[PDB]
Amino acid sequence: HLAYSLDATASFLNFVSSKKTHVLETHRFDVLSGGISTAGEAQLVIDLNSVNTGIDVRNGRMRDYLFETATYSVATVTVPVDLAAVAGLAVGEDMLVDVSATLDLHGVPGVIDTQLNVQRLSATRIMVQNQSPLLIKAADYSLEAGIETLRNLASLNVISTTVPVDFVLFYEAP
Ligand SMILES: CC(C)=CCC/C(C)=C/CC/C(C)=C/CC/C(C)=C/CC/C(C)=C/CC/C(C)=C/CC/C(C)=C/CC/C(C)=C/COP(=O)(O)OP(=O)(O)O
Repeated sequence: HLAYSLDATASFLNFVSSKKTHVLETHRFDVLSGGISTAGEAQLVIDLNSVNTGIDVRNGRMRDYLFETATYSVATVTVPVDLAAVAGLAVGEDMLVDVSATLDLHGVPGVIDTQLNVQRLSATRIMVQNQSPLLIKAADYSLEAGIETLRNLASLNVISTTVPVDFVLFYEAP
């Protein structure tokens, strides 16, 4: 039973790599799914096969050697939500929510303690986004070896193991 469903088309989630001397590139996942149950569990499922770095060979290397998508096709975030506090938002009103979100990525579940911005857009639609810049450390999900494979394949000197993540999620009630 769902209180909300993710609007997958309108929603997005991006991450930024840095290589060499602070050479930044923003990548995205083209396919997201999710919803919020009537029991107050929000989920975001990130299709790791939908990684889009703008370069097909690189996408393949990220699927095969970083995320290892034959084993790990999706990353799943789960967050307890107060549905009454969401219901209580007036149209156009926001609130800050301090969450302990569980991220299941690359076989290593971890908790992300962060703050989300939740804004009501209409009687049925809400927008959820990271309130501040959100950094993921590859080592927290056993992803450093994959980064080293990508580095060595590219003949690069350095690839940063810290990755900023940004998202804007739209959820819609029945
Ligand atoms: C109402 C309410 C509150 C609802 C809640 C809604 C909800 C569920 C919200 C979500 C909450 C939260 C906190 C979600 C968490 C989101 C996160 C953090 C998801 C994880 C995203 C993710 C999988 C990110 C990737 C992580 C990592 C570490 C990736 C590593 C990337 C990396 C460094 C890649 C290297 C790429 C490079 C540079 C390759 C070199 O090749 P190339 O560039 O071709 O070389 P050359 O220079 O030769 O050209």
